[PDB]
Amino acid sequence: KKKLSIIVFSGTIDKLMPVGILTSGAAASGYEVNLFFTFWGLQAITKRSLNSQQPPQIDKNYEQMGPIMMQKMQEMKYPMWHQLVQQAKEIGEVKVFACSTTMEFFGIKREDLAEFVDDVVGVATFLDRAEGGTTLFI
Amino acid sequence: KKKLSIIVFSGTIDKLMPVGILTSGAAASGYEVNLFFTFWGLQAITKRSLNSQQPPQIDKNYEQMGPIMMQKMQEMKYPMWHQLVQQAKEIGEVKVFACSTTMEFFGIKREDLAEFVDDVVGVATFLDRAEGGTTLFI
Amino acid sequence: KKKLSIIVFSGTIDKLMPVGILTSGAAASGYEVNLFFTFWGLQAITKRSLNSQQPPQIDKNYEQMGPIMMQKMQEMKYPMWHQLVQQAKEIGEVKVFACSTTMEFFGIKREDLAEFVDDVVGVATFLDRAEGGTTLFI
Ligand SMILES: [Cl-]
Repeated sequence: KKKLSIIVFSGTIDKLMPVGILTSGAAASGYEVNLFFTFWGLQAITKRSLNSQQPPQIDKNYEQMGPIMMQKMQEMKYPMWHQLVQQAKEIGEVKVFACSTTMEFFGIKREDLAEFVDDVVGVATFLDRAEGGTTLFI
Repeated sequence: KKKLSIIVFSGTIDKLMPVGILTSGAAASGYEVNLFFTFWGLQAITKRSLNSQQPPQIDKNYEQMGPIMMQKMQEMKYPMWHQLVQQAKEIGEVKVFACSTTMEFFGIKREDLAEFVDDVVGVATFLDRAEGGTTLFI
Repeated sequence: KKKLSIIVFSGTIDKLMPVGILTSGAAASGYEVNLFFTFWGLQAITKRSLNSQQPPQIDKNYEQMGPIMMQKMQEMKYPMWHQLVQQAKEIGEVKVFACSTTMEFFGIKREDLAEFVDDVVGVATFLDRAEGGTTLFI
């Protein structure tokens, strides 16, 4: 069985969209997908971040291009990255993991995380799950 | 035959150079190389971007170090990233793909893309092509 | 024979920490680990950069969150990324490589590199070592 594992390190919207798109497409294709949220990505899956009214953060390197993208996505009614992940779970085999080390660094507790997080694990556990499939660091 | 596949997400010069160097080095070593330009990387392979007279953009995180690099490369007459890719295509087995989803988000049409793009494809296509080789997200 | 290879392109502290954490965890789990420092990551392993008194650089995209992280790490007495890598070498099979191309671009000589660098090699040499294992670009 085909497998895709992604270490979701980044927390800007322009990087979270690819995560959602890859996850959704891979799940639809019948892949096993493993997501490992760490550092800024882990911050992005906290309930506080997900419910924030503040406008999503685009990478400062491409600020000038931000509105074009945001405007064209809302125009297409394109789902948000987290909705893509949750829908993928319903359609295929998708597991969402939170990095335990980052949680200590940012003082994040399990209860602070989105309901769709399946487990809190360390690095080695993710390496073992990623073994043999395609693996990306985003 | 060894294979390298790269998702070229970034569009800053400091990230596009590695793409060129990896492609060139791998192709010369006998690797099959697949490049998938998406988001900012897709912007970078539009004819408009390639022909722009505006100075390449370094990652804002390393601005202070930008000139040192730019100066030392023009001093060595080091080829531009896209020249390295095109030369790699002539030397080895290199395929350049453009992401169809990003093209919709940024209103880019096939005619707007550089001639060296072989095809416009979606995510699953690139997963399929990458399967079994080394795969990187840049 | 489980193996992890990482192309360490980035030079900000928030990206170097994951490199140390991945290396340390992988080595402790019995993985062979290969690190290839290139571009800004290569700069980060020069003796000058390692001995610098200047405060580590966080990604400008997450400046606001920098102090929280630094403060919580020094509070836990969390080792620095390079200490995690050197400790991993002592514990397991970890090899550190420097990118020969970027060394020309930045005018870095072998003597300028940290003693823990095992060899200076080109990109195809490192791809050959990475083949068959999990490979990441950070
Ligand atoms: Cl990667």
